[PDB]
This record gives sequence, C-alpha cells and structure tokens, in this order.
Amino acid sequence: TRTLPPGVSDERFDAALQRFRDVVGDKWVLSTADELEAFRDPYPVGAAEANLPSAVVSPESTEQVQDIVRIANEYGIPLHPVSTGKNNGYGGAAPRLSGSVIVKTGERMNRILEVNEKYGYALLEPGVTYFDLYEYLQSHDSGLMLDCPDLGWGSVVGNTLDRGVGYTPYGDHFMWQTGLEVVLPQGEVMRTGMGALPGSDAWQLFPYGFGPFPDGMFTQSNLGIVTKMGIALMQRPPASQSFLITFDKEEDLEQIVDIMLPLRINMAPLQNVPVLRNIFMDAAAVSKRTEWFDGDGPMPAEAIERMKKDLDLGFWNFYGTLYGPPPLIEMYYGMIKEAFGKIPGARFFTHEERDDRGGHVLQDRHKINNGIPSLDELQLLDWVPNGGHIGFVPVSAPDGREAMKQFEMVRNRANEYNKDYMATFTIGLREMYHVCLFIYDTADPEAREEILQMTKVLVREAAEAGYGEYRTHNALMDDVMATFNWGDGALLKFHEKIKDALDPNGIIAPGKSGIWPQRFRGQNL
Amino acid sequence: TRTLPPGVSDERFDAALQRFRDVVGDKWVLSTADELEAFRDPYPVGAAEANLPSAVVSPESTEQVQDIVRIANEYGIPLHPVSTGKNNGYGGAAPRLSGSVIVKTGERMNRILEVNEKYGYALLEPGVTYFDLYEYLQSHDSGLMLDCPDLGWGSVVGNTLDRGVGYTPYGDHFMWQTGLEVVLPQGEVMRTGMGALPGSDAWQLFPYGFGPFPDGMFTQSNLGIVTKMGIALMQRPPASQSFLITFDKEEDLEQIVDIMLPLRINMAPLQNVPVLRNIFMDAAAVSKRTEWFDGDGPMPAEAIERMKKDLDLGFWNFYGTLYGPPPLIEMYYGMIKEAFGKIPGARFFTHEERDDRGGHVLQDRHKINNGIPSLDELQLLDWVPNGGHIGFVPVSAPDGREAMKQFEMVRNRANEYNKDYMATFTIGLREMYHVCLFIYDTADPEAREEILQMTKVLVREAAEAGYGEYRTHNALMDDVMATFNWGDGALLKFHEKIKDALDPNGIIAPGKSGIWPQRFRGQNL
Ligand SMILES: *Cc1cc2c(cc1C)nc1c(=O)[nH]c(=O)nc-1n2C[C@H](O)[C@H](O)[C@H](O)COP(=O)(O)OP(=O)(O)OC[C@H]1O[C@@H](n2cnc3c(N)ncnc32)[C@H](O)[C@@H]1O
Ligand SMILES: *Cc1cc2c(cc1C)nc1c(=O)[nH]c(=O)nc-1n2C[C@H](O)[C@H](O)[C@H](O)COP(=O)(O)OP(=O)(O)OC[C@H]1O[C@@H](n2cnc3c(N)ncnc32)[C@H](O)[C@@H]1O
Ligand SMILES: [Cl-]
Ligand SMILES: [Cl-]
Repeated sequence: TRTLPPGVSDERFDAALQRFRDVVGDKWVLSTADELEAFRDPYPVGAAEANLPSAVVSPESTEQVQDIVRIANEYGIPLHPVSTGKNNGYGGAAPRLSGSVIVKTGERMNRILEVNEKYGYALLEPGVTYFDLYEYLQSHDSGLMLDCPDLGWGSVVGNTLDRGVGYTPYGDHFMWQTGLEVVLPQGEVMRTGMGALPGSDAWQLFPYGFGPFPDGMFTQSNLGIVTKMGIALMQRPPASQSFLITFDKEEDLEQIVDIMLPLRINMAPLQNVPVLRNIFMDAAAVSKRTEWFDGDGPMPAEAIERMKKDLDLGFWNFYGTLYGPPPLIEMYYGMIKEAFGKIPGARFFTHEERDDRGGHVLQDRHKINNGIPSLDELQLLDWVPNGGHIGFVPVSAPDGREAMKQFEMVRNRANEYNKDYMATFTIGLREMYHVCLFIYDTADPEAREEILQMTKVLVREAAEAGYGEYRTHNALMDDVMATFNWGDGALLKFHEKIKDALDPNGIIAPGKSGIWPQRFRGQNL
Repeated sequence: TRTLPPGVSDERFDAALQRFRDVVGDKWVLSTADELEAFRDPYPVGAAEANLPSAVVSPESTEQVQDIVRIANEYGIPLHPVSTGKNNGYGGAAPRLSGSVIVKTGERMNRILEVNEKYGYALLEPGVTYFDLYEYLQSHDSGLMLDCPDLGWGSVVGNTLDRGVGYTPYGDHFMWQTGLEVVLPQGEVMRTGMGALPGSDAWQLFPYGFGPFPDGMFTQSNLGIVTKMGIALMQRPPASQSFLITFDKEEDLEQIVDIMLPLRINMAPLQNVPVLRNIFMDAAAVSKRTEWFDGDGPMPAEAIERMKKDLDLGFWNFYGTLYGPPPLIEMYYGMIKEAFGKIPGARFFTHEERDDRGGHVLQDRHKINNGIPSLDELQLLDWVPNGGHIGFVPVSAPDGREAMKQFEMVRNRANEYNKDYMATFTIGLREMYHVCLFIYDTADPEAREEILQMTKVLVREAAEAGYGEYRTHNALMDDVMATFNWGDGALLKFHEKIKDALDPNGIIAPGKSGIWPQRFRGQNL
C-alpha cells in the first residue's frame, strides 16, 4: 500500500507533495514506491517492515528548507532531515516514524562555503562528504587534515549531528563543531554562537557566543533542520607512524585496558584514539566467515585459533597512531612498547613492517588516523551473504574488570541469538566504549528478528549493569531513552517540554532519541 | 524603602519569608537592610541604585532547593541562584531583576562529594571554592591539579556556570564540566549525561549521555538551580616553568599576536593559555595610580614610560607557563625565544629571574598557571580609592591588525571618560579575547554613571565592528544580547521560547543574559 504520513489522506498528501514541488522543483520530489526503495534502511532490523519514508525532498537553499518546513506545518507532515543519509547501523536514511518525508539536505546543499588555512576551520553545507572535503584539501595543498569516521562516504555535518566520531586527536566531532545555522520547527532560521553577531569573523573560532549554549541541543535531536555547520580542522603533523599490538588471549582484555588508560589520559604517549579490536572484527575486514567455519552455530575455538594463526593476529588487536617529529614518535613508541610489553605474548608491528593480509586493518587505520578517508571497512559486510550491521555501543568506566564483564555478557547473548561477537574497546580520555557491531544476513527475516530481539535484551542487560548507550538505531531509540530514567524519567520529560515548545505541530523527526511530540506520544508508533 | 519582589505585597513577602524559614531554618534567611548590604554589587554600575536583593536564602540540600522553588512559584517571587556570589565585575551576588531573592547555594551546600584520583575528576557542590579544592588535593597528596581563575575565592561550580575561565591547559571550565544535577524552574530535579542512567559510574567520565546534549543550556542561564556538578581534573606534570616577555612598544601588539597564534594553535610550544597584559594592568597589580600621576585626564605618555622603567616592564607583557620534563620545557622555551625574539626590543625572564616589584605579576601567574589559587590580583582594586571594576571582553579573530583596531578603539573611548585602558589579550586555540578591566571609585556617583555610559558605548562600538562579548555585567545584559541579533533577533526568540516552556511562572533569574520570561517582557526593568 502507498506509504502515507499518519493521519494524512492520499489527497492531502498529494497536495503537500505539489507544494513541495513548487518550492524545490518537480525532479527534486521523489514519491514513487520504486524511487523510495533506495531510502529504506539498508540494514533492516526486525522481520516486519518499519521506518518507511513517504517521500524525499531535496532543497537547494536555506530559504527552500524554511518553505518546506512551513508547508509541513500547514499539512501536518512529519519531516526527517538528513545530510547524506548514510547512517547505516542506526537506520540509514530511514525515518523513525513511518510515513515521514525525508528532507535530503545534502543532495543539493553540498558546497564547501569556506576553508580557512590560517585559523584552521571549514564552514560546510550538509552534502559535503569526507571524500569531498579531503579532495578540496588535497587539491589546494592544504596544511590541514580532517577527522573521518571509518567510512568516508558520509557527511561531515550529518555525522557530527548524530555525535559521530573519528580517531585522530580531533575525533570528537561535536567538540570541534563551531557554529551552526538551523531552521527551527516552524520555519524560522537561527545562527548559533558568534554567527548570531552580524559581521563577526569568529563563527568558526569561538563556539559558545553569549548566553545559554544551544548547539548540543541540535545533536541526536529533532529540534530543527541544520543548513550550515562549522568545524575546526587540525594542522597535519610533520610525520606519523601507526602500529599494531597483538594480544594472544581473550583474558588479556583486562590488563590491556588497565594499561591503555594511563597511557591515554594525558593525550600522550597515546596521541590518537586507542582502538582494541577483536579477532572477529579483523577477520571480517579481510575474509568471509566460511573461510574459517561453514557449520551451524557459534564459531568453535579451533576455528578462532585458525583465524588468529592464518592472519597472524591476536584475539585482541590494538591499533594506534603517533604524530610529530621522528624523535617524539620514537620516544612515545618506546613508552608504549615498554608498558604493553608487560603483557605476556604481546607482539608489536609498525605500518612500515607489516602489509600482509592480516595487516590490512593496520593499513586502513593508518589512513583513517591520518584523515585519509576510506571505504575498506565495507568489506566487513562480506562476512556473510547480504551482510548488514547494527551498532550497539555502551559507555562505561575505563576499567579492565568492567571491560571483561561487558565482553563476556555481550558475547554470551550474541551466542544465544546466533550472532558473532565483533567488538572494539576504545577510550576517549576518561570514558570507555564497547563498540559492538553485529553482522547478519539482511535478506533473512529470522536473522532480522533475532537482531531486534537480541539488541533489546543487550540494552536492558547493559542498563541493569549501569551502562547506557551513546547512540542507537531507530528500532532501539525508545528502549534506550527509557534507560536514562533517573528521577522518574526527568531527562525525557525535560526534552519533551522543549520539543513541544519549539515544535507545537509535531513536525520534525518524531521519536528521534525517544522524544515524541504531544500529538504522537503514547501511540506505539 | 524596603526592597520587595515585583508584584508581591509587603505582607505576602513576609509570609513567603516565613515559608522559606520553615524550609531552611530561621537563621538561614536574611532580609534586613544591613544583612542585605553585603549582597549588593560591590562594584556598582550606574549612579542610581539597581540590582537590589529582597532576601537571601541559604539551603542545605537539593530537597530544600526544590521546596524553595515551589514556594517561589506559589508567590511569584523571582529567585537568583548563586554559588559563592563572587561574580565581581559582572554584578557580584546581586540579581539582574531588583526584588529577587538570592538563593545562596554555596553557603551550606559546600561538600566535595568525590575526588577520583584514577580517572581524574571531582564531583562538587556549589560552595566548594578553589581554595577548598586545592586544600583537599594538597592534604590527600593528590597527583591532580585544579584550574583556577585569577582569584581563588570563587566557586568551581559557579564560575563554570557563567563560563568562566582559567589559564592551565584545562582553562575552558565548561569544556571540562562533566555531568550536573539541576532543579528545574518548577522544582523538578534532573541529572544530565550519564547521571540520568541510574547506577552509572560514568557521570564524570562522559559528558554527553544520550539524546540532545543540554548542559550548555544551564550556563549563562536562567533555566534552573544547579545543585551538583562534575569537572575533570588534569594530572600535575612533573615540572613547570613560567616566563615573561616584555615588549617595549604599544604597536608591537600586532606582531606579538601574529606570533602567538601559530605557537598556540597546536597546544605547543605554548602549552597554557597565552596572556598579554598591558603596562597598566601590571602597574595596577603592584601600585596606585597616584604613584605615577595625580592630575586630570588620561595618563600622560611620560608617566607610562616611568611605569615601564621603574617596573622594568614593557607596554605589553607576555606571560606563559611550560610543563613536562626539564628537556621538554627547555625545547619549548627555546622555540618561544626564537619566535618572539624576532620583535626588536623583546626581553625574556623566567620565574626564577625576577624578584623585583615589577616581577610580582610573573610570580602570581606562575601560581595561577599551576593551579595554585591566589588573591594577589585583589591589589588591582587599590589603583584608585574605593576601587571596583567592570569586565568588558569582546571576542575576535587572533589577528594582529584586529588586535590593534580593538586596542585603539577601546583606549579612545576610555580616554573620553578619563578611564585607564587596562587590558589583556588572550587566545584560546583559534579565538582571541580582549580582556578589558575598568577600575573606578565605587563611592563616586559620577564615576559609577561614567562606567555605565562608557561601557554601553563600548558594547555598541564593538558590535558595529563585528565583535561580541563572551560574558557581561547585569547592567549590560540587555544591550549585549541585543547585539546578537542576526535574523531579526532569532537567538533571543529561541531562548525566550525555551524559558517560557520550562519556567511558565517566570521565577528563575529573570533577565539573565537578556532573557526575560513572558510576564516581565518589554517592561524596562
Ligand atoms: C556500517 C558502519 C558504520 C559506521 C562505521 C563502520 C561501519 C562498518 N564506523 C563509524 C565510525 O567510525 N564513526 C561513526 O561515527 N560512525 C560510524 N559508522 C556509522 C555511519 O557510517 C557514520 O556515522 C556516517 O557518517 C553517518 O551518516 P551520514 O554522515 O550520512 O549522516 P546522516 O545519515 O545524514 O545524518 C545522521 C543523522 O543526523 C541527523 N541529521 C543529519 N543531517 C541533519 C540536518 N541537516 N538537520 C538535522 N538533523 C540532521 C538525523 O538524525 C540523521 O538521521
Ligand atoms: C575582579 C576580578 C574578577 C575576575 C578576575 C579578576 C578580577 C580582578 N579574573 C577572572 C578570571 O581570571 N576568570 C574568570 O572566569 N573570572 C574572573 N573574574 C570574575 C570573578 O572573580 C570569577 O569569575 C568568579 O569565580 C565568579 O564568582 P563565583 O565563582 O562566586 O560564581 P557565582 O557568583 O556564584 O556565580 C556566577 C553566576 O553563575 C550562575 N550560577 C551560579 N551558581 C548557580 C547555581 N548553583 N545554579 C544556577 N545558576 C548559578 C549565576 O548567574 C551567577 O550569577
Ligand atoms: Cl520556528
Ligand atoms: Cl520543574
């Protein structure tokens, strides 16, 4: 059946579509079933269809965004704004609320507005991808570098707006975001920070401006449609070196984390974001599951040992990058070798020593950690046929016993739902992430349903242990928000009040982060 | 005449005071004229009285804060929450709206709730001063250090909540703030971040939690009364060295700023916040104005030269601190000497090489930049009789020509009012602050009115040139917010909608940051 916005008739939707065409042009409104297939979640969760877009609208300008938002208010049409819509693992471009119209800002709002070499920043529209920005920097012989997530095809803006992350010293994208322009839910436009001061040259220099600081309220949010965003860009160091440390035993995790923290908290000698990937992650990056095991159920111990030996990797594989003059790199690498060398069985490899099959991940991290965008990690999805993933990422204290607890409890449930445990432990400065990716056959309804049910259990069990997630998929947003319920659900009640005040007609991305406007609240959508 | 809350009769206010006494205890409510004198602005602006408190209430707990807020909602009494109320330069403890009750959270909510050595943080109530936290760290032989503003007697929490700043690598207090507990305007209590996840140990480890990030909305804000706040603490480095660079000429500012930026933007070799103080700042720290000039009008050129020669200082005096092992400090100091040594007349001094009166400021900066709180800068107020100051701090790009423009325009305007130009230029990473202090005789109604009228002009002239202030005094909040008026005042309209949604009775700090609730809007208060 044709996908319609909730409460909106075929005829009223057709009227709204024509109003959108009048704003953006006929070819920039998509509403046929075949056209919309490409905007469904590529990695669907649950057997049942969910998260169905009713249309896609591609505006060319801020003023067009304002007009789209005004039309949506008049007709009661929910809008799901995206930049590039590559939020794969968390829903892709698909809306939380079925029937919503996707506003694909990045299709035509794709300009690099400014790159400032001296102060080190960019001012971007949503359609600038990491590859686009890297191409600009390279072609202009920039002394700046970007900070990219594992895949380069997403949006510098869109990624930041979901509090996405990379792995250089500038890996906290929201931290380095500086200034934004946003269309609020009834169509008015606002600039944050020094952008609110007409004529200021400091929109991308000083984030806070004057008065209450609002920019974080537009991340993981449904309070507007962002049209411009600034971000600081780090100067490229004179040299860099990447390294891999393999650790042979599953149980080494405890000691690895307990050494990682003191080496990272002062930003030296671990200068970049530490990443500790398990053998399943690294094998999936370079091989298919059937190279190792073609049977039913969890991978047996003998097959895991074959992965390790054939790829010359450990159960846990640490990747880091060092920056600066050669003497500084040498000093820091010596400190890291001395410290992690206390773990029996640790072995060390630099990016210049190892470029075999098993070292493909090291070479990829060397690119990523130097702001060179990549799509090599798409090979993960070849682990099984029709591969897709969901991301499950609890936050905790950077404590080795806490890490072991999380490793074991997540792997136990993964085994029970017939999913491989693919995980990375990372530390920011003082916090730990358990970055779990679950890869499955997206064409199998049973596997889809298992992913949904397993991850609901993982969310609950993590919360029972005092862990909450930093980001989640459409299918889990209500459940994750429900875990943040100190003080009888005070946080969500606060967000709801703000949502209803800014969005009285309940238009923007209803249900994002579990935050529903009044007209949809308590309706099991 | 007795100061009353707007619209509240003397009899109703007396009843409300008894209600407050029943919550906090009779001795913890102040309401006599003499009791309230200490809570008036110590450094008043304008000849006419303004910013008069009606009472002070000192709660002992979050629950008492909630009860106070509920009473205030019932009676329509505005509340001005403070921590220690030492916001001198910006109004002291005094409320923006005359007649408001000051809620002095820090008098009795003064506990250090946790200092965590391994992860490097503190969880604090509002009454913990920098001196208190320093005493704790020293007495427990901590390996951590704090980051303090110039004066140590304020609140780690209160300072952060006005986006105050210090001078170590952790000088951006809000950046390092991690988690808070707040009583919202109708008395509900909420925890931000991982504090919303019951049982999480990461409240002070991971700032953002899940969903829209709100904590910045409680800074320079009137959206609640904060009762707990976390902040990260840096590890103390193994050694440190401070230095002064004297620059002889007024016009050296251009070249100094243009060298400061490249040496700071990568956080090395300028590892701490660079501060470039003019001769008036450094003289005022150690001497009275009449030592140099007792006449009418601006300070003559001959007297400026006498200050320089007597103190062995420049017109512009750069102060910095280096940290790390001795060899690292030596390397960075050599880089700094090489770079700034390109300016003719530059002279260099370490903190071990100046024991003269002129070196007093270097000794003070060496304390502050090492997280050792001080009150030595109170001597600034002895520049003139009954001395007080107001702070005027525009934000701009870290460009030497922009610095010269700001220097000249501010000094020109100050000269019209016979007020000395006391300024510091600082850089964060990519932004510049023009930290102006105007010192005046607080007992002289003509001086008070000059300061008001001068600073209103300075705000306007700065905005005309594209500079906006990062923070301001009660007297200037309406004028400063009016400068951030891109998009026909879009920013303020947004803040107003949020204020009215969270504070329907218009209770919390009306007019803070120029943000007035509906009941007071457009009333010239
Ligand atoms: C499959 C996968 C994913 C992945 C990854 C590795 C694999 C194998 N590694 C990641 C990593 O290292 N870091 C990270 O942050 N993400 C990683 N991912 C996930 C994903 O690939 C990336 O995050 C990707 O960059 C996200 O997609 P994109 O950049 O296209 O962003 P988007 O879909 O457009 O927007 C995301 C959400 O943000 C809000 N949004 C976006 N634009 C707007 C505008 N203009 N206004 C308002 N809100 C906006 C929406 O909520 C949107 O859904
Ligand atoms: C005179 C002077 C001042 C000064 C300075 C040098 C001189 C000579 N150097 C400073 C510096 O280096 N850095 C800086 O940030 N400030 C500097 N100052 C100004 C002042 O001394 C300090 O900022 C001082 O620490 C501020 O006072 P305090 O720390 O006592 O903070 P407060 O008055 O209690 O609160 C300030 C405002 O914040 C909001 N607030 C505070 N507590 C709450 C709670 N609990 N809930 C909600 N809002 C709260 C209020 O708006 C309050 O007015
Ligand atoms: Cl609006
Ligand atoms: Cl409330």
